[PDB]
Amino acid sequence: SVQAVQVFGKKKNATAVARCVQGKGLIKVNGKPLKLFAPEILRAKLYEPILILGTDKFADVDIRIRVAGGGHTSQVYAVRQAIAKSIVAYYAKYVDEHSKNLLKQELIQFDRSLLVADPRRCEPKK
Amino acid sequence: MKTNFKFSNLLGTVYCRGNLLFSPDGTHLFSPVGNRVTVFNLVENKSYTFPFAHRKNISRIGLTPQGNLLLSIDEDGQAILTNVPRRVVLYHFSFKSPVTALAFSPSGRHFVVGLKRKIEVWHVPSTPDTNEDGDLEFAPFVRHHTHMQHFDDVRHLEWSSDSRFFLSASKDLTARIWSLDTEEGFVPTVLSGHRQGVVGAYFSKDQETIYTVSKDGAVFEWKYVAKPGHEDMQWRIVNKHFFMQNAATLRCAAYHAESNLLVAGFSNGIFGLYEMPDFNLIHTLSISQNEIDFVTINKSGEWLAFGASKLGQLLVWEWQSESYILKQQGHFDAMNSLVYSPDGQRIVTAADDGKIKVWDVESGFCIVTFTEHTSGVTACEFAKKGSVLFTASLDGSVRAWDLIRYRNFRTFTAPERLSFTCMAVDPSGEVIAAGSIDSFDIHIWSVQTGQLLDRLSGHEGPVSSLAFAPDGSVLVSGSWDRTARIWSIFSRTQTSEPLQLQSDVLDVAFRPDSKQIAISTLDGQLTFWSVSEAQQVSGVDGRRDVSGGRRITDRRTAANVAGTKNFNTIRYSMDGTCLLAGGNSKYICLYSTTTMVLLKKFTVSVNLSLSGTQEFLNSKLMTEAGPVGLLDDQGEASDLEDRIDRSLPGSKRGDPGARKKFPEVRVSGVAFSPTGNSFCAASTEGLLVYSLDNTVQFDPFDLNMEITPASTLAVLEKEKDYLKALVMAFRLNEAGLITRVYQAIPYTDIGLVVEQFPTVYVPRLLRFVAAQTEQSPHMEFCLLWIRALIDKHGPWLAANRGKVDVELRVVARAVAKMRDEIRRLADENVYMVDYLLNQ
Amino acid sequence: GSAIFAPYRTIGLISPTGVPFTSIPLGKTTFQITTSVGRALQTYDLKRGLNLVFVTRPQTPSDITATHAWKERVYAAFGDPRNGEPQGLWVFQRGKKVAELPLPSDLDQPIKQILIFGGWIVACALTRIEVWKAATLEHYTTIFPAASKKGDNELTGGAINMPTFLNKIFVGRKDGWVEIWNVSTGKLIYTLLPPSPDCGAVTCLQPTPALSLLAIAYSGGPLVIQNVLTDKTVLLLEAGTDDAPVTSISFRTDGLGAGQDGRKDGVMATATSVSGDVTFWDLNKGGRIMGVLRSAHNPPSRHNIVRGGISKIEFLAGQPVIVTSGLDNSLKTWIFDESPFSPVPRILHQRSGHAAPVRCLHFLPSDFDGAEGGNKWLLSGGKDRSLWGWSLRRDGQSAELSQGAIRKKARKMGLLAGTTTLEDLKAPEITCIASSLNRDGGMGAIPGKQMIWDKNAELSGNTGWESVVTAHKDDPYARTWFWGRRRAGRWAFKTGDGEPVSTVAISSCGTFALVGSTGGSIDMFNLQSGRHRQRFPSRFAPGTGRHTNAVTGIVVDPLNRHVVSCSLDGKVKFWDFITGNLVDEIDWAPMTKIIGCRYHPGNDLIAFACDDRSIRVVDIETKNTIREFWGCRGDINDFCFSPDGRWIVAASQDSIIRVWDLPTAHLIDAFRLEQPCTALAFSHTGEYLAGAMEGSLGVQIWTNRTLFRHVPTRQISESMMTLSLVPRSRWQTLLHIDIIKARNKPKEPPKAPEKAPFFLPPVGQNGISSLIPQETFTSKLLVGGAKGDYTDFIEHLKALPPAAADLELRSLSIGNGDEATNELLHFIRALTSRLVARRDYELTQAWMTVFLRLHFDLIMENEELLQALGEWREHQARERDRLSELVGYCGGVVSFLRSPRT
Amino acid sequence: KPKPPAPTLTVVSDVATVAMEDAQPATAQGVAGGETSMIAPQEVYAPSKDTAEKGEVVTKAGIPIAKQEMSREEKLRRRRREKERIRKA
Amino acid sequence: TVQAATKLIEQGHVRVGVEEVRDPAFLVTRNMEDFVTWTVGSKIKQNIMKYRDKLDDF
Repeated sequence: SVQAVQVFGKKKNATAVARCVQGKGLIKVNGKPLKLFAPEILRAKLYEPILILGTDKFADVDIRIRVAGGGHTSQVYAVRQAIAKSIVAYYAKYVDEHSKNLLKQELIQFDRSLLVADPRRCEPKK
Repeated sequence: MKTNFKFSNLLGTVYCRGNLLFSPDGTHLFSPVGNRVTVFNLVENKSYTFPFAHRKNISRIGLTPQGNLLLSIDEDGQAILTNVPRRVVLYHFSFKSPVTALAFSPSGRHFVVGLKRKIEVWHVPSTPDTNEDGDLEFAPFVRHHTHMQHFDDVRHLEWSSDSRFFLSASKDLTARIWSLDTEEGFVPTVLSGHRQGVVGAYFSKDQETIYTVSKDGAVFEWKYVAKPGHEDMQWRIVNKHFFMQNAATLRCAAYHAESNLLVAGFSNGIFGLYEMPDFNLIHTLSISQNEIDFVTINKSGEWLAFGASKLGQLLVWEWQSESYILKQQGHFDAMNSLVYSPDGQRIVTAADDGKIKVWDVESGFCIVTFTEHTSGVTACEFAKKGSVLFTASLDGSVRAWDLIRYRNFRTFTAPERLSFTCMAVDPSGEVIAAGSIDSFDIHIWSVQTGQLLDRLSGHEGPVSSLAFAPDGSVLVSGSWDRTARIWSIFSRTQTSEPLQLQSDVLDVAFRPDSKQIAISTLDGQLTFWSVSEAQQVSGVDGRRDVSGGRRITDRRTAANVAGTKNFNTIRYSMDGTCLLAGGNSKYICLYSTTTMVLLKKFTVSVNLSLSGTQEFLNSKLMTEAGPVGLLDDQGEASDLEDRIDRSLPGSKRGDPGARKKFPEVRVSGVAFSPTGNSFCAASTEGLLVYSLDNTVQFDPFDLNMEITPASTLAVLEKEKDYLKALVMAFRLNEAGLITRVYQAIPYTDIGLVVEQFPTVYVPRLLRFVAAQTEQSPHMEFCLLWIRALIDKHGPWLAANRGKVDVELRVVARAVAKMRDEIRRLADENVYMVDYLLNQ
Repeated sequence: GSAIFAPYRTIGLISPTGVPFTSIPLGKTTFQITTSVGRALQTYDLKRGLNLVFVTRPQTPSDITATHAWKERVYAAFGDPRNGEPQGLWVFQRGKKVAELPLPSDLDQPIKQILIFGGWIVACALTRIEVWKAATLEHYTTIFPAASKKGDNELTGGAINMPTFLNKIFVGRKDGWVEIWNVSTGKLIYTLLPPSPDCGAVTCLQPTPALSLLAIAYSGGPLVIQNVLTDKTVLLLEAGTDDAPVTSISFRTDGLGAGQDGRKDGVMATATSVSGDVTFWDLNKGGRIMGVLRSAHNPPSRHNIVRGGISKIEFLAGQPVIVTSGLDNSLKTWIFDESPFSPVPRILHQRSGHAAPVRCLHFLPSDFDGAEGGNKWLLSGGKDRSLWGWSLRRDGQSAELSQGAIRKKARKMGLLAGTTTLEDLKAPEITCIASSLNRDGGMGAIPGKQMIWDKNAELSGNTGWESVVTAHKDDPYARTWFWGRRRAGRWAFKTGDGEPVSTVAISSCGTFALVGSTGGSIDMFNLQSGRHRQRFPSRFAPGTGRHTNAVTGIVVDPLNRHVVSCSLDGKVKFWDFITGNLVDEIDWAPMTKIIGCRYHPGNDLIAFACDDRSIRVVDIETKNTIREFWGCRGDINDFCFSPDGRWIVAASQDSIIRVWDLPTAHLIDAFRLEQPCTALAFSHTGEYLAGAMEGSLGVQIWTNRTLFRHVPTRQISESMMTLSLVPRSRWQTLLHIDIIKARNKPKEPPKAPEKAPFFLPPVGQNGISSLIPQETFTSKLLVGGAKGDYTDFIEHLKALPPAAADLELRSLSIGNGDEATNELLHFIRALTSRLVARRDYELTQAWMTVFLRLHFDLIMENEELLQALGEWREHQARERDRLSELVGYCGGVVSFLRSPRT
Repeated sequence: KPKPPAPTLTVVSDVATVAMEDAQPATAQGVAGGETSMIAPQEVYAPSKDTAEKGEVVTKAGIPIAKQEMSREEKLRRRRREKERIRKA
Repeated sequence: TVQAATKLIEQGHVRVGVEEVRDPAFLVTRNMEDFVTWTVGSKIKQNIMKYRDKLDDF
């Protein structure tokens, strides 16, 4: 009955659950707002999907994120991955596939790591 | 380029279940291929396919004795008649029962048809081709008579020579004689006395003796002689004689009455032909291992045409010369892969039968069948040179054939035994990479050395698609570890850059200008990556665009069937602007690589005898025992070799048993043509060649208001401004007008026209003169055109080289035709004449 | 007539006329129901649904006014000669005319009904009965009823037979009299008078299932059932109002259905022509009424455009079903239930059509290459507010795209009894439609039931959303329709300006639906989510490109790059898609006022129809008009393209349809219609054109004659070394015919018997092959050498099979020792002549190759032809130096230009 | 796993490639194609020591040189090269 | 259980390798027992991920 989408985000050892529901427009990380949770210089890494997609896409959703593990940098990268993948999955399920494809195209044109986490394996020059 | 693809000829299969036919001239051979009818012109090597398509497989072909009208019957009796000179569909009409016999009258006014027990003689409809002031009627067929004086299947119908009587041969062991209208001294008599049912009843030339050939292998003569007690005569039997084919029953016989000879094809594949009225065995031989299904004879009488249904196996036999005219074989398994030749004249396909064969695009015949693989053949590939073909297969060997000598100069194996399922080859032709499902390493051999260079590794799963870059610097592998690899092999450092994806990689393809690559995953999405800076630049989510399904034995809705929602194979255009994508589904998608939209979607088959060709099956075919196309009906067969089920339980990939009732629709390989303007796709029905339609569609380039064909010919003939007339014709884009002005300007003003011609119309002009060299008999004129064009616009084409690559390729193969066809003969003639003149 | 379009069939038309149907029982299981198109008859089967069995050909020259259906044949009487038209009576069988009836010379009356019995067929015209004998189909006599007044002679009602009465017809007059006429001797035998003579005219009469009881129905209201030999009234029923006279009556011959339990017989249905409700009587006690089936068809209104009435009632023989046919293009069959007692029946079969003329037409886009093609589904929006999907393949699989439970709403309102009407319960009349089945989900489009026109997207993306968008007459919403489900879609898009819709369009990808108001505003909606995406213009200078007048004709590029939108007042504007800003305008403002546009995908051409009676074709890529067409003498009603793009067809208000060749910029044909055409639609492949006329309900299908026979019509109206043509295959296997026959020999030989048949029978034309063309090749060559020209010998040798060519090239010889008798020297001189004339280079080289290959010994040992070889070598060396330099230059430079970096 | 590879030899003739082609009315090759004799000049004739003359030797170049005309220095060098190959094996 | 497994591979949740398998008699060899797994859009796969609380809706 309720519109709800749960999306994970991943870095070295920092993981993020983001549940996106129908709402008024808030984004909370660990119960505190997104403008509070980061080091003061990496908030520009957090605001990257919102500024790519515009605020009109985030006008309708409410995203709640939990993070665990990692350091400050790994947790910031996990939060921005959870934000971007979360709004793309909500627009996949509950509005049109053309809007899903437009959001995916804008995010992939900026940075692919907002959608697909690339782990660093060990394969040096063999 | 213009993505306006109609359906050109089917190819890759030469015969399927159905009747064979000759033209009344004797040259064209009409053969049914699934639900279409190919015409093989045999006097000049050509072939085409009629534009219709039946919903089920062809049951019957008939042809009006004038030659013009063809009438094709599907299963369940849906008939399409069409005009063979102007290849257009004329009438659709449904006989409500499955047609099991059909014969047109030699006068041309009637045709008789046997629906299982019934015998209906119909009138032949009046057509717009034959009347001056006439049109399509609504219901054109007028029934003349119906006869149900019969007890079982009508297996044959044969008219007289004066077209007043006909004979119906049966399955209730009795041939009958019928009339068209009520004659004076006639009763519709029966001809009883057989043992296993008549195959065919035939008249003689002077219609006194009529012959009956039955299924057990016995042919009887029938004459109108008096009863042995002597107005009082009876159609009785004068002599009987038997084909002594030992352990077989004859499946189809024919009888040429003008020359008096009878041919019979038997269940063990050995046919025999006999000069009938004294029954001297002319000869006999074994054309097929399986059986012979349908025999027809030439109108002249000098050619025979046999068709076996279980394989492709169509062959025409010239009996007095004792030699084949053609002996052709389609694939009897799933066509696994295909590639065009880099010239573009011939394509080569590799199926799971174990054979690979090289079909010619014109004339539709296979020209060589390489048969050294002992298991199913997967991917085949060419080099840039086009003379060498490398084929991988499941018997563990990547073989390497040379097509100027037709022998595998190399065979490669892995030391531990693998079964290769995918392969790529460097465009230099010196390195072969191949990958399998058993080991996750990816093997590399050298062509000029023969031994194994390396086993590259770094994949956590079996490697599914390999592609060498067309410049020659980068191998790309794609594997079920959700990963792809940019292998750089040829540099001094051998490196591997991974591309992490979301699901298992199914296909990898390059752009021709090698900066881009498209990889198709198992989600159903295409991702366009860059190879220099390895970042995804584009993407299509294409599940809905290809999802067309619901096979029989499928308890999901066609929208919920996963497995037919991915792209198994993708190929760029030779332009590089449009992908073409095909999977295990009914639809072929044609995407744009820049604007990321689906330009055009195609449907491979309308054929309802295949399994997955409509996404909403109807509830009429669902009984209370499952669907109606699922009950095992082998036990209702007259022949033991048809009744025996030698099938293995749970064998998806081929078994020699191969029940194969209602096979699935899947596009296992697609390829664009290197000359442009065509692609083709290996379906299960055949090998469909789609091509652009430019002659049946008006499409100007950049037109003004005062530019008509009348104005173009006016500035040609009156004003004599040849460059203006030619630019106006290329601007109108009508091929007849372009040909008219092109032939009309003179060969001394060619140079002035080319010197002042525009560079926006240069590539269209190069393509046009390439087509005119390959088709028209004005060879020195077109070569002066090509010479003036390249001598004037030399540095522009060499500067571009990517925008004009297809135009240069088709010009190159046009001058390759003229270089190999006439000047070798001219040189050999002048050297032979010089020697014979020097004694 | 025309030179391109030939008439095929009026489709979408089952019963439009006042001519009642006729039912014949086939066997014990089928009934044939035969109705009148107006120029033909349609026979449907009842057990097989009501799918069309036969339609009648050829089309009769006038309107059919009477019909009957005997054993197999259908008799059809046509033509009212009181106004011009020719008349006749024709006998059809299986939809083809098998016989004609000889009408009398002095027959100047329409022919109201036909009646076949005994061996006699009987035609009641107006005041006159013409009777033929059926076994020979010959004229017998003519019955003339007589009257004292002018009016009372008129034979309204008709004549019917009683079943056990030998050779007697029962005619009804305009006076109340029913006159019995013995049709053998042509004699008036009895007359029976109306009871209570205020009731004036016999409206109908029908035989009961009782013997010698006839049911006469008078215009003053009473139904009587009377013994017709006792002349005594059995029942008298006040069955009609004086304004609503009983017109059709029919009795149930089943044996049950009355008496408030259903196990007693005696039921009669009746209908008046001014109502649309049938009435059932139980005749048992006094003849009470038992039920009224209300609004079985549309009730006819003189003020409304929708037609209506009931033309005929027929109980079928011995069965519960009742077949009724109305004037509102509809045929229904109802059935009485058995186990619960139903006084009124329930509907089991129905076919229908438009109850009004057809307003707009649209052939559906092609299922990508499937069995539908472009030419199966037509989509017709009528003036009776319904959108029908017609099928040209089978006429039984065409069904109305339903707007919801309209008949359930009209029965739960008081719309079936007697406020608005059932047509007014629907969406308004359709102005235009545009559809794209790239995302039509078939039957399972959105599973479950959805709301209709409302004013969850994972399942929509999996299966498929709406397909058709539809602009209606004066409503501000542009409705949407599922196509594959055949129902109304779940969205209804408002304009944004508030003004009513003027045009609507759908994207090629099937996602976006663009509405364009009559006030100027253009809006774009996503059809999957039903949401407003982009407005044109958004909010040249960006933000200001808005139209000032109505928007007719928007259309989207198939690449989703531009949308080109056309104003009423003046200009055409190309907008960017994803931005919503104006890119480029073209202004024909002070001189035109554009009333429509059509677009051709695959050609990039747009055709605008302006108000100066002209059509301007513009290339959308170069943005300049390329073809203007000036032919119309009225306003352009509807115009369309050809799928090749080569023609544009325009139907104007002057009732002339004009075809323009677009490459030649000329007229081709212009044919005059009987009524002005209101809508045109060409199929997406080239066979069918469809025109919806003015006045006629149901569209007219024309075929395209140019696809089948070539027409030469272009009539502008107002009211060097060459090769040969010889096949490459032929001469290239002449050059190689030893190894080709060696590969064509089988591996194992044929198992010929020991007693082999010597002297096989001769096949081919006279002992040789049938490919050698019939009328001595040495005689040809030597008479060609006696003359100067070898063209006869060369044109003979060209048209040979390769085996016969190798034979006639191996069978040359020196012979007698003269220069005029040897074939080798003349063959060399013939090839020398062809090298001089520069005609057949490839064939000359192939012929010389095989000639030198099989004759080198004689030409080496002989000196009489080494001079000819020297002259041949001179010409050959010149020509091969020139041609080899040419082809080597082109080959080497092309191979360099393909890869210049080594 | 397919099978262990076991040696199989195929005897090709000196016929043209249009004898390996399938049965059809005319060849798909042109007029230049159809003279390629399906075995290379190296299989028609290869000069080697087993097919040389008695007095002569053949070199690695495929050229007949006789032992009588060969000098002492070239004899010594050819003995050293054959001994070098023997030491390599 | 084998009964539930035959029901699931008749409803078509199981692929072997890359191809979905609808036949419940497909003989799985020793090196394809490493490649039998669920299909792409499987509700059974969503059930397993929803149990393990790793339900990624992307």
